Amino acid sequence: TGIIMENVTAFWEEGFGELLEKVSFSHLCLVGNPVLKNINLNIEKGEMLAITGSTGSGKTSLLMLILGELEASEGIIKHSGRVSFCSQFSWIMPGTIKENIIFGVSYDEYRYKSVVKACQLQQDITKFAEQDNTVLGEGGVTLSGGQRARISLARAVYKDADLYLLDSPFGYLDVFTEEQVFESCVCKLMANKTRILVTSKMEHLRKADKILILHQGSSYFYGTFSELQSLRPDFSSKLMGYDTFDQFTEERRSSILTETLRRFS
Ligand SMILES: Nc1ncnc2c1ncn2[C@@H]1O[C@H](COP(=O)(O)OP(=O)(O)NP(=O)(O)O)[C@@H](O)[C@H]1O
Ligand SMILES: [Mg+2]
Repeated sequence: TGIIMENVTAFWEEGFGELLEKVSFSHLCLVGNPVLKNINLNIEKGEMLAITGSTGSGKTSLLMLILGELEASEGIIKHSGRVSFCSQFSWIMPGTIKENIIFGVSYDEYRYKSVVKACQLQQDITKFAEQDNTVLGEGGVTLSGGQRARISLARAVYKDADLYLLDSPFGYLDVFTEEQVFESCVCKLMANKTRILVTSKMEHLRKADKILILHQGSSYFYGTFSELQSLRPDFSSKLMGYDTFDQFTEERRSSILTETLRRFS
């Protein structure tokens, strides 16, 4: 499916804050304040939307909007079909690595092996005596953050859906593995799946079909990467003006983005 939002505004409603947490709110609800205002986007079947912004700009909230956990108080949103969501929090259920990737869905060999390879999990499971039959306890607590995120990503990607929402999978230290995953999974394997990737890496905007930048629940820019360079030259020159920005930590990339957005409103 494709996805369209026309002039969407979404207000803080009671309970939304806890849901964001479970991944003062009552004041935000009493004062009737938007979490997202005048959002517009039009994404074709098979296209990739890259979403970035300052920290706390509404990136996750926009996903919740697509999931229907947040109501569109004004404006129009259209998409059809199953959506698959990979959250910032990487949840792990009791069971093997395989059982986690396949959770609640039926096993298919070609599909599984293909997902496992593209999410770069082979490098991980090969370190284990029982490979992907290795048993994890909930939280998969002795794994690395990147290992948990790749399992969590594989699970969401293995879901058969029309639209994939990937909230910040690529935020950890093993930064070269992340580059392979983005190339192999998001760009190749899912090349023809409609997908939305929340991200603080510039390569992802550069390879994206559409770009949405958020600041203060507002749309700072929407368009192509070419239009971002010409229509937002201050932002672009500053961020493309590092040599290896994407290999900074997620905290640094995010705070640079925040400062640059604060600067050039
Ligand atoms: N744990 C929290 N405590 C207080 N306010 C929160 C919390 N989580 C979310 N919010 C509110 O959520 C609004 C939008 O949050 P959110 O949609 O999670 O933005 P975000 O861009 O995904 N944040 P981040 O992933 O850290 O860069 C913020 O500006 C906050 O007002
Ligand atoms: Mg978020």
